[PDB]
Parts: sequence; C-alpha cells; structure tokens
Amino acid sequence: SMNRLAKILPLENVVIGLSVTSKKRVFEQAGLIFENQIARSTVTDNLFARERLGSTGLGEGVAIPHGRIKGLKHPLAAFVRLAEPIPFEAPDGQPVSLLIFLLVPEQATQAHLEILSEIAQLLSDRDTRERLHTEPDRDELHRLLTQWQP
Amino acid sequence: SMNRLAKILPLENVVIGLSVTSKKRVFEQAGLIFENQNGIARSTVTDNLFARERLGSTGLGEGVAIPHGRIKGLKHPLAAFVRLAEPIPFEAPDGQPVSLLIFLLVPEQATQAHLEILSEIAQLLSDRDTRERLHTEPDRDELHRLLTQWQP
Repeated sequence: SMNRLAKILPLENVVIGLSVTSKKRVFEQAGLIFENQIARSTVTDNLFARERLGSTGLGEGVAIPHGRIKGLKHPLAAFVRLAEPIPFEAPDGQPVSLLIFLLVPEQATQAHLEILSEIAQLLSDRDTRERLHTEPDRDELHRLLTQWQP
Repeated sequence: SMNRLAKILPLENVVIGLSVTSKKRVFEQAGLIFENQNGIARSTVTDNLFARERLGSTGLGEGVAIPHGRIKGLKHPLAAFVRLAEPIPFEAPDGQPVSLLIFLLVPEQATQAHLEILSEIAQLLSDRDTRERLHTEPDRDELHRLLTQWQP
C-alpha cells in the first residue's frame, strides 16, 4: 500500500543518472525538476542556503535536502540518484549519491514532520537503500519510494 | 554549538540503565519523564505516543527509535533520551530490537521548527559513531552535551 510520498512524489520527479561534480549543480537541477509544479530560483536558493547551515546527509550516501517555499500549497518531493557520489559534508564523511528533496509550504502542518520522518526511515533501511542504489528502472524506483512501509 | 535539542532536552530527561520488558513499559516511563518535567499527564503522553506508534513503527533501524506524539495544551516541544539496559522488540523496520530512544512531544499546532527538530534527531541517530557513543557513554552529563551539541 501507499505511503505519504505517493501523494507528493510523482513519477516524473524520480530522476537518475545525474552526472555532476558540484553540490550546486545538484540543487540547480532539483530546482528545474520542481519548477512551476514555483520558480526554480526560489527552490535552488532556499535548498542551497539551508545546506549551508549543516549537511542534510544522513550517512551511507543518502541525503534529505529540504526547505520551506512561500506560495507552495502542498508538500512536494523528488528523488535524485547521481551517476557518481559527490562530497556533501556528510556526518560519516561518505559522498552522497541518493537524495530525496522535500519542499513544504510556509504554513506548517503536523503532516510535515511525519513526511520527513517517513523519508528518513525509508533511507535508513539498509536493504531499501541498496535497492535505491542499484535499481535501473524509474517506474520501479518510484514504486519502491511510494510503497515502502516500516 | 548548540542544536535545536538544547532548549527542549534538559539533563533530567536523559535516562539510562532503564530496564523494561516491553514497548508499553518504555512509553509509560516516557510519560513519567515528561510529566515530571512539564506537568503533562503521564497517561496522556503514553496514550498519544501509542496513538502514533500504532500507525507504524518509529524505529529507524539499528536499535534506535524516535517515538513521538502531539500534546494539547503544550506550548513548546519536549524531548527526552532513554537508553534501555537491554534492547526490546519494537517492530522496527529491520527487526532489530531497540535500546536507544529519543522521544519528541510537540504542540498540537505545528510550527516550522518541528520538522527541523525531527530532522536533527533523525540525523544524529542515523550516524554510526554517534549510535555507538550513545550506546556506551556512562555519564549522563556527557550524554546530554553530546545530544544537545551534536552537529553533522
């Protein structure tokens, strides 16, 4: 059955093979993914400035970049897998290749904490994480992301 | 380098060596911790933690969990750390029993800070070295500083 991500992480927001070197480039591209779904500038600059406060890496090559976007009516998420891991100042010093981006509206709701909780839990699951690293099919990645349960 | 836990996780809410047979018993102990701190009725804390837990385990895997709930009347978040003497089954996603818990209670009215507090807790518990430190550190004062000054 479906988790909270099913509502907010559409198929077209699951992107793979992104081959970049800079963290900035990853956030620029995340901005393009979310664009008008809101402006790319707002998304990229918010996410990047937050990244500057402290890495959003959870360890083991995954990260949850997130931010609040004025004007957004509902939360939005995206998954990005990089072709090569990049330095991300992660707590364990390992480079990051798997990112779930989360944008939330300005007005907080209880669901926002629960959505981020679900994302952190999914990415913490060792076997799910391995599967996110290797699965070649976008439809299958999307199913895995949006149907994962503890 | 204080983090968002510093303001909501006082030393008296760092509890170690707790022996419990079950999730029910640890949630009851969390109720007493928060009642002792804030006044919120222990049974309301326990009931609300369970109300959330029934929707899905709050285990993150690797023996750690973030049980959480919302509290009517609460003006700001409350957090506590509990280390169990022995790990207990917790229906965790990886099936590993749980011995390290950071409880979080938040006001019924959400604010942007709540997500960020959760994010910080999840990140620190997700760090391998930190889990080992939390598993082994004998000094409560030190555990308290580790938790409240943790940075990625």
